[PDB]
Amino acid sequence: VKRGSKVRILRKESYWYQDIGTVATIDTSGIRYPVVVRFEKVSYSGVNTNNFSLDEVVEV
Amino acid sequence: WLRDFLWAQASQVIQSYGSALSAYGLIFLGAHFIWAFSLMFLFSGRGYWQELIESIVWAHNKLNVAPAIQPRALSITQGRAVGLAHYLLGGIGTTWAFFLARIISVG
Amino acid sequence: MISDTQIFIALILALVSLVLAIRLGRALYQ
Amino acid sequence: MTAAYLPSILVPIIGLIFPGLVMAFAFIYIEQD
Amino acid sequence: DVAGLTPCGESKEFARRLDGSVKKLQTRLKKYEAGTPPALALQKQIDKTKNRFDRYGKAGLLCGTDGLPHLIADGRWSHSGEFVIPGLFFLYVAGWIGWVGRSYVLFARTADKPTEKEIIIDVPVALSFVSTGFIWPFSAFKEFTSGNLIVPADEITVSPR
Amino acid sequence: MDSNFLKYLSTAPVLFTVWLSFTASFIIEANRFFPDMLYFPM
Amino acid sequence: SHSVKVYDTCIGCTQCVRACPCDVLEMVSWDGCKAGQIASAPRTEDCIGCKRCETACPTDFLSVRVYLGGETTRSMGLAY
Amino acid sequence: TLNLQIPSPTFEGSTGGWLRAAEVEEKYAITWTSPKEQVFEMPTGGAAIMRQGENLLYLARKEQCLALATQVKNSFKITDYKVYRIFPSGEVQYLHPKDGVFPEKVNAGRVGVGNVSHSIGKNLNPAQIKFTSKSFNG
Amino acid sequence: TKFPKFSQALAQDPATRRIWYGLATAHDLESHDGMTEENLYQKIFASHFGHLAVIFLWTSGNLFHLAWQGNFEQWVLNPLKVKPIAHAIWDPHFGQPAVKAFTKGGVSYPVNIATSGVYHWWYTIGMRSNTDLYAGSLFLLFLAGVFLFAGWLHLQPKFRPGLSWFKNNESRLNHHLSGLFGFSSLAWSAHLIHVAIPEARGQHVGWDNFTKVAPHPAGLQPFFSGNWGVYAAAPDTTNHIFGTSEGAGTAILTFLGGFHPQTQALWLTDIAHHHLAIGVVFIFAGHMYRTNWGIGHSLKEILDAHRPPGGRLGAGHKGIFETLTNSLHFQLGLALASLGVITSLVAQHMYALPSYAFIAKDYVTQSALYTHHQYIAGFLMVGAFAHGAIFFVRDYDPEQNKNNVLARILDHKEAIISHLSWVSLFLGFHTLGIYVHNDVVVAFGTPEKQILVEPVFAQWIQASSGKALYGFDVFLSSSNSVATNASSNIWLPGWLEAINSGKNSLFLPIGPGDFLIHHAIALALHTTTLILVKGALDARGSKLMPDKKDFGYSFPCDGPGRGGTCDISAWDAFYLSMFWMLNTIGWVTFYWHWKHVTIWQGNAGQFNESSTYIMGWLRDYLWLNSSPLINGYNPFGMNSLSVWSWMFLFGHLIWATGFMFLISWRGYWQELIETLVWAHERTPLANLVRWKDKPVALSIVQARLVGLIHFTAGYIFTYAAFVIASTTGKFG
Ligand code: CLA
Ligand code: CLA
Ligand code: CLA
Ligand code: CLA
Ligand code: CLA
Ligand code: CLA
Ligand SMILES: CC1=CCCC(C)(C)[C@H]1/C=C/C(C)=C/C=C/C(C)=C/C=C/C=C(C)/C=C/C=C(C)/C=C/C1=C(C)CCCC1(C)C
Ligand SMILES: CCCCCCCCCCCCO[C@H]1O[C@H](CO)[C@@H](O[C@H]2O[C@H](CO)[C@@H](O)[C@H](O)[C@H]2O)[C@H](O)[C@H]1O
Ligand SMILES: CC1=C(C/C=C(\C)CCC[C@H](C)CCC[C@H](C)CCCC(C)C)C(=O)c2ccccc2C1=O
Ligand code: SF4
Repeated sequence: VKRGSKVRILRKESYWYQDIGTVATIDTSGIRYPVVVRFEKVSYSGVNTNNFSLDEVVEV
Repeated sequence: WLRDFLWAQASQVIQSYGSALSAYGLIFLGAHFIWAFSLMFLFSGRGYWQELIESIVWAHNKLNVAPAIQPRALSITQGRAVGLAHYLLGGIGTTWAFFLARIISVG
Repeated sequence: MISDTQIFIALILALVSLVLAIRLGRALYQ
Repeated sequence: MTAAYLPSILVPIIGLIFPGLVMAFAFIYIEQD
Repeated sequence: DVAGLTPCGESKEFARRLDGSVKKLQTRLKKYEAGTPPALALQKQIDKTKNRFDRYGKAGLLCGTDGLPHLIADGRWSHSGEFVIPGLFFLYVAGWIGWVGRSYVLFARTADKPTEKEIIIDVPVALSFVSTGFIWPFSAFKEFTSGNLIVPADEITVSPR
Repeated sequence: MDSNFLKYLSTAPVLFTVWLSFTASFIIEANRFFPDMLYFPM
Repeated sequence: SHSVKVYDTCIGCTQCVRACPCDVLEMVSWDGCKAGQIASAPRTEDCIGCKRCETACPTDFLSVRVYLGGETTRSMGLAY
Repeated sequence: TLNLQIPSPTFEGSTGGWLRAAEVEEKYAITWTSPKEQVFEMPTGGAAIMRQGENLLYLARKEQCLALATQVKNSFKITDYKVYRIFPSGEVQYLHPKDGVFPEKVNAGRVGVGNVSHSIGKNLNPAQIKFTSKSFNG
Repeated sequence: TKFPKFSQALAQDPATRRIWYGLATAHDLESHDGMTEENLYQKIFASHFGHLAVIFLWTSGNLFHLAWQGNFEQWVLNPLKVKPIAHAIWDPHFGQPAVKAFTKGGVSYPVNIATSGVYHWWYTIGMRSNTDLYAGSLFLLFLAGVFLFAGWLHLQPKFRPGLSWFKNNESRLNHHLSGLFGFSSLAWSAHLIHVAIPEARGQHVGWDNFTKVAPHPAGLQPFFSGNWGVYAAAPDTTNHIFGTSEGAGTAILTFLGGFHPQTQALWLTDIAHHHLAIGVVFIFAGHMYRTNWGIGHSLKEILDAHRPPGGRLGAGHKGIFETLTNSLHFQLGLALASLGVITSLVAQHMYALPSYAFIAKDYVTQSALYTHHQYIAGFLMVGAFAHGAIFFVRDYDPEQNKNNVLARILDHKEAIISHLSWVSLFLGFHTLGIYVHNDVVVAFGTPEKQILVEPVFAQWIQASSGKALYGFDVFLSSSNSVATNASSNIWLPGWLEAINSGKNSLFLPIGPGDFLIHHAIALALHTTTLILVKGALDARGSKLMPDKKDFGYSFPCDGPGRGGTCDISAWDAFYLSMFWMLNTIGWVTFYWHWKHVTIWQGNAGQFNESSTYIMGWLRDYLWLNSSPLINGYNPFGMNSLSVWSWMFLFGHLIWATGFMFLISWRGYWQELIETLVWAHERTPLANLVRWKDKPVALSIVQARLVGLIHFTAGYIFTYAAFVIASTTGKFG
């Protein structure tokens, strides 16, 4: 995956699980969840972006 | 109070069907209904309705008809306010229909 | 009909059941 | 009623003495350290 | 006839209901002068009551011992107009409403701000959609068979089990 | 006609009220000219 | 006392620490996120359980979690 | 170290102050320094005037002290406040800020308490840990 | 403080919350400090012994209080005229007119008139005097003492059973099916043949003569000979007077069908053959599982093998064996569901086919029995779903249930909940629309425009059972059908006589009001199921709270964040479904009581014309039948209904008090209690007195529960007072 790609989320506890977001930035340092994904639907707390690991993210 | 005021003087609003005062009987029943409907908002809480709305959102998502404006349960304050508004409307309407039918018939 | 002695016999049986119930309650309470 | 004295003996005991002693001893039990 | 009921055009209790309604309106009519607007209104109500009871008596409706028409809804064709045909009319209108609403939602998803399209309706586009709903069963079935109605289970959000 | 007034007229409460009043007027006029339709005549 | 846990999805935004009315949370050094810091709960005996920290948390499902447990005078917020 | 001789803000008193549990179980103290005499709202209800210089005030709860601290931080730009816990024996326990640095700022020497090394969705099921002293975090 | 000795966290609570939560978690043994599985099962076994002893003591108390203060010996002589006495009244708060007004039943002291029907049951099973009633009370006292001793003994060391004994499914199933169901039914058939039927035929049989008084003149020789039909010959004549030999038969096992023409109850010989056949069938069922001798079925093999090969159920029933055996909440949910279904079945079948002599003429007793067992049924079904939700929180292991039927329920829970929501909204929209449509059109003076749907499906079922009212002419209502010819020699004459006589509640005639009230019942059942199923399936987590299983089955909320999370736990779904359960049993009992009251009055057309709109229910059932109840006491005097007249108002009070805990919430009450704490601490001559526990407001879950308790008690007491006093005032 790369910046700007459309990805599906595989984190089970996530609000956007099996929904589609857009990758905004992939951090290169040793971060546990380096994939910033921005979503068009807001969560219950009103946020629309979250960080995920590579294995919680699949390109569509 | 239960027998000689409530039971005795409600005879006019419950026997109003088929007369000109039948609108008071209809409003009597409808106001009992709205009052009881208010207790769903007053006695319950938001999280149950949000999870039920999650299931209904799954149903609309299955047919690709989920709305862009995401449906949410009413806020806790709005749940209290809606329950109070329908409670006051139901109780005041019940007394309204009962008083008006009774006093128009006997006075 | 029922006599006084029969009621007393029933009361004695109920007292025995009370003692057994107290023992079961103490056993369940560890 | 045979043994008609038994209601007048037992009803005040069961309704006032039994709950008073139960409430007192339960109070002592639940408040003691 | 069906379920022991009798046709309303020969039930004596149906006639008793009609007679009681006409008498109840006529005793009100008695207190007004002929030519007054209350008298004309009451006579029109009497005429409407008579026409309604005549029409119900000539329609093949079945009346019970209460004296009121009882509907049969088991599927028999002799009573298909009591539930089945109103049901088909409702199902046509309701499928129309659902189809045009779904079409507008899918159009609004394509807009610049979809939520603005939800609260401020594009009226010409919405009127186009509500025009499209007359052929909703065939359109909806073709939408279904082409994979455009049902979305797969791996593309819908679900809670942790 | 002003486009902003038309956009206000296209809002959900106004269009909701107009459409439901229009539907109610259809039901009312249908029941005025064809009253007491308990059944589909067949 | 209540139990407060911080999971490694924390991004170190310090919002939960700023939202805490009882000084339960604090920021400690970490390498798991870009901010270089993670929340911690060393003072959960003062936790009243208000869940203002969870309200402040911006990560999809929360990084800070409060599990209500045994009630004490401090956790019940009793001034008497 | 709490100086007990620090003067208090001029307050006319209220019924919202500390009860018998303050003198029997524990009490809290907050000190701060103001550049001028100015009126602030008491967390127990009422208006008090803090003096120029040092101010010592006694409360029943830690949350009342931290609410007063937040009020004087956001309305008077006072950040030097210190919150202590006092026991009936006379023991004073310094509470806030614990290491001198505010908790929203990272300070060296702090160790993480309650940190879990996985996401919240990786917790164990209750049936896995039933009749067993394992924590649900794993 | 060491009252909650099972919870260290509760015992260190400094407030009044400690006492409440120790009271409310006392029997939740799985959550106690240091609870092991073996200790849990042993405590449950002893507690079950204690509940059995409580049941036996309660039944012995009913028997004793009747044998001492009742009029059973007077009631046996004249069963249709003498009012049955439950117990005596000794209340020192009575005035003299209340003493006079409660002096009924032919005795000289104040009494309560029994509505439980224990007279009819005990008379039918052969009890005649007060002496055998007293002997039965003594025997049940002894039995309760025996079970208390057994509960104590099976907790003593070297008698505490192991977990392998408790989880022995096959042995317990075989013994409980063959012995507890089968041999108990066979022994009850023996009691009916040996004792109850001879006492019904005017012949005394007791322990002093039952070994010399043969139940049948031919003895056991036809049974050992294979000439079993001799036991069916010479049944009771239609002129038989119950409890006498006049018109009595000699048969002990018949299949007559229908009712005894005098008692209006089922034939006792039919009941004896029924319980004999049930015993034989159940003993055959109880030899099915393998325990020690190679033959028999293995439950695990049956469960694992029944996977449909088309794969629509996934892995089928694999892992269900361990999941059910390891979870007591799964077992409790299954048991409570089956019990609730069967007590509903008891309520329907006992009014429709009464078995006790002369109880069909006791209208108050029939109303009380139906209402009682239906409310018990609603409680049991709510409990089944609640403990199923508890199983999902506490005992469901997903890894042990891979692709199982349980896992696939969890995987299509959204479809299940959404389709339940759809069917509830469907039913409610159109049922309420038809009722409101009928209300408006009757109010405007045109009842002929009502939408009145004939319930032809259920009428067709009645005709299939032989009801000739509707002219459907199918199955048993057709004289040429193979179903008619098949049963014509055995039970068809008596059954056809009972179903086509309009003197009983056997398949009562139904119209459009019946149609509407069953569809309202369907609405209420589907909606209560929606709440309960949605609570059970979202108990482990939702989108709003994906880690709900970490928080347990019951917790107040998850705070105002994420939009607000009030009533999000599965316990809260139990709490919400309790109101809907009360609503559905209210609708069911309202329907039963109004239909039966109009039928008993000879005015069934009043129900047929007024039940199609809501104002008819409010006016002709609630308002009309409230008049003798609300006149139990008045400014002119009082009568025996006054207690119900009190209890009615009592119910209307406590129900309303429940509202206070369900509408007002905690923080208001906590601030009031803080002001009260200040007031007590600052008041002279009262601050010498100090509380040991700090006063706090009730917790969120506790207040929900307390409001539910006051609400439910008001519901039950209000309706019980109404139904008993209204039936008594109209008919008794
Ligand atoms: C089943 C329980 C029960 C029983 C047996 C009684 C019995 C009685 N009540 Mg009643 N009562 C009860 C529950 C009960 N009550 C409840 C729950 C309430 C609250 C609604 C009331 C409220 C109530 C009121 C308001 C009044 C009564 C009165 C009476 C008396 C009737 C009139 C009379 O002749 O008194 C004549 C009275 C006497 C001759 C005095 C008797 C004094 C007794 C024997 C002293 C006992 C001391 C004590 C119990 C020792 C044990 C302490 C230990 C438990 C810690 C009678 C003693 C009336 C009365 O007279 O009160 C005295 C009265 O005014 N009751
Ligand atoms: C575009 C319109 C639309 C469509 C096609 C659906 C489709 C569906 N809904 Mg839904 N719904 C909608 C709007 C819609 N909904 C709205 C606005 C609400 C809020 C009141 C709901 C509330 C709702 C609930 C609570 C439930 C459903 C359910 C369902 C399903 C079963 C059908 C049903 O019960 O209908 C009944 C629908 C209603 C009672 C509400 C409809 C309200 C109006 C009449 C429809 C909107 C018309 C719209 C204004 C058209 C504008 C188009 C124009 C701009 C061109 C199905 C997936 C059920 C389900 O999950 O079944 C599996 C269920 O339980 N829906
Ligand atoms: C033949 C041997 C036998 C018998 C008679 C029983 C009997 C019983 N066992 Mg059991 N048990 C057995 C062998 C046996 N067990 C074996 C071999 C094992 C080891 C594998 C166990 C292990 C075991 C455990 C672990 C437990 C029991 C329990 C029970 C009791 C269940 C509660 C009860 O009273 O239900 C009574 C039920 C009936 C009489 C019939 C069922 C009712 C249905 C719904 C039909 C009734 C309808 C009918 C119309 C009612 C008419 C009455 C009306 C007119 C008033 C019951 C006394 C439980 C208990 O309470 O322990 C103290 C318990 O926890 N058993
Ligand atoms: C749904 C109901 C059901 C089902 C499907 C089964 C199924 C089974 N049970 Mg079970 N059982 C049940 C209810 C049920 N049971 C109940 C209700 C009870 C108790 C009241 C029992 C009690 C029970 C016991 C105690 C045992 C079983 C056993 C068995 C298995 C034996 C299979 C068998 O008979 O092969 C036998 C094979 C044949 C009969 C084939 C016939 C052989 C030849 C072809 C004869 C024909 C010859 C010729 C054509 C005919 C003319 C002959 C002439 C010349 C004389 C089988 C899996 C046994 C087992 O294995 O346990 C696992 C066992 O021990 N069951
Ligand atoms: C008389 C009181 C009343 C009524 C009508 C309802 C109605 C409803 N409840 Mg409910 N509830 C109540 C009391 C009531 N509740 C109480 C006291 C509690 C205890 C807290 C609950 C607890 C509860 C739970 C826990 C659940 C429900 C559910 C439902 C819905 C499905 C059942 C149904 O019939 O769908 C049909 C709907 C109706 C009959 C509602 C009336 C619709 C009206 C008549 C349409 C007309 C609107 C009108 C034109 C608006 C004009 C207003 C304008 C002039 C200002 C429905 C909205 C369930 C649900 O959401 O299922 C999907 C659910 O999960 N309720
Ligand atoms: C899902 C909705 C629903 C539910 C839960 C029930 C439930 C019930 N009905 Mg009812 N019924 C329904 C819809 C429903 N009905 C409809 C739509 C009609 C036609 C008007 C009827 C007509 C009807 C009659 C005539 C009788 C019952 C009776 C009963 C009871 C016994 C079971 C039975 O006969 O099932 C019947 C239900 C069905 C056969 C199907 C229901 C489920 C489907 C999906 C409904 C959808 C129909 C669809 C919209 C129409 C198709 C288009 C058509 C116009 C061509 C039970 C309370 C009996 C009764 O009152 O006993 C006392 C009875 O005699 N029902
Ligand atoms: C949620 C919870 C989580 C996990 C645990 C859990 C407890 C398992 C679960 C809850 C499950 C809940 C508690 C489930 C509760 C469930 C309900 C109450 C089960 C009712 C079943 C009715 C059966 C199918 C009998 C039907 C009659 C039919 C066969 C008759 C036909 C015919 C008969 C023979 C004779 C003539 C009539 C006709 C009609 C011709
Ligand atoms: C070996 C292959 C075939 C085996 C068949 C066995 C059949 C069952 C045997 C039944 C039990 C034993 O039966 C044997 O003692 C019974 C004792 O009550 C006798 O029964 C006799 O006494 C009973 C009690 O007073 C009477 O009710 C009977 O009318 C009378 O016949 C049987 O007449 C006798 O045959
Ligand atoms: C029923 C209920 C809900 C559900 C109520 C929903 C979310 C609101 C429904 C609003 C509708 C959509 C607007 C008007 C409804 C009309 C009758 C028909 C729909 C019109 C559409 C065109 C929108 C809560 O959100 C809630 C929250 C907190 C405490 C109690 C409760 C509560 O009891
Ligand atoms: S629950 Fe409240 S007191 Fe506890 S850590 Fe979170 S914010 Fe602080």
